[PDB]
Amino acid sequence: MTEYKLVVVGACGVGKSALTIQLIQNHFVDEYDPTIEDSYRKQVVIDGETSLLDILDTAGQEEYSAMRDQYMRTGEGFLLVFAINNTKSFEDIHHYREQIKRVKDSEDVPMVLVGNKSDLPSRTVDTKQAQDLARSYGIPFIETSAKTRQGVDDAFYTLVREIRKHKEK
Ligand SMILES: *CCC(=O)N1CCN(c2ncnc3c(F)c(-c4c(O)cccc4F)c(Cl)cc23)CC1
Ligand SMILES: Nc1nc2c(ncn2[C@@H]2O[C@H](COP(=O)(O)OP(=O)(O)O)[C@@H](O)[C@H]2O)c(=O)[nH]1
Ligand SMILES: [Ca+2]
Ligand SMILES: [Ca+2]
Ligand SMILES: [Ca+2]
Ligand SMILES: [Ca+2]
Repeated sequence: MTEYKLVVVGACGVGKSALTIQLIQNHFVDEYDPTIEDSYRKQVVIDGETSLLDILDTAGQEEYSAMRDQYMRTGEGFLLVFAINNTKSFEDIHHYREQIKRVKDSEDVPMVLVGNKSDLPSRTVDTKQAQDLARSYGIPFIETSAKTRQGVDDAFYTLVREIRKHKEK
């Protein structure tokens, strides 16, 4: 009854593919081709309404392309993924947000900030610092583990709720 294009972004190694493959195939990948980009589909009921999700798992290279702009423009909501043990990945979030804003030609784009790898003890990004970032962006923040599945469905489903909220703006 409604289709949603979701796009998963963030630095290399943060767990984009792991999170996506957990959601879709219900297993954790220890190693997955670091540059392949593909889309996945899945149907989910969220708040009583059937959602047909088309999920783009981004990767590729550190480069601009008009082709990438074109697929990114199709996205209706974005997961901004960092790893909680990788401060550089957190620092990179700003860039991803900016580039989304660019291609969507909009400051108000449905997004969720995702702190992945929450199962690891060696955290270098505080929950508070993320929460404050997400506050400044006006978006939710969810901590996930693709390894244990903690928060995986929540991250994706919260993004759909964000998209729904926006489509009524
Ligand atoms: C390990 C491979 C990997 O996961 N990645 C490769 C580097 N990526 C990446 N690097 C820099 N900038 C990126 C970027 F700006 C976008 C982006 C564009 O170009 C337009 C609109 C919205 C965007 F997020 C993307 Cl998709 C990837 C970028 C990805 C991570
Ligand atoms: N411990 C832990 N490792 C993870 C988690 N998510 C991803 N990884 C690992 O981190 C590495 C990169 O994951 P991947 O999904 O390929 O990252 P991507 O480059 O963002 O697509 C892999 O070794 C994964 O097994 C997580 O939640 N916990
Ligand atoms: Ca990947
Ligand atoms: Ca404009
Ligand atoms: Ca601005
Ligand atoms: Ca908002």
